[PDB]
Amino acid sequence: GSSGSSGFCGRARVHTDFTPSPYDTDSLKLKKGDIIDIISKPPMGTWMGLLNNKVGTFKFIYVDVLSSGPSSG
Repeated sequence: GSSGSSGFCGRARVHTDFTPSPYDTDSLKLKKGDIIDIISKPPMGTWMGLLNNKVGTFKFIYVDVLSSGPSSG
């Protein structure tokens, strides 16, 4: 179970379904409608997120960064 506090940069949804090779374990399995908890995000390069007890590398073009925004109702 979750301890209580969440430690993740942000959250991104998968809009595209991608499947890595049967030899590449680094690449995560992206499926339409899957949340990925981002751990770290460098200034230039790929991002790192955890999915199904597995953290790898994924592109942003495959996901859609969800930014709540400054103002809200």
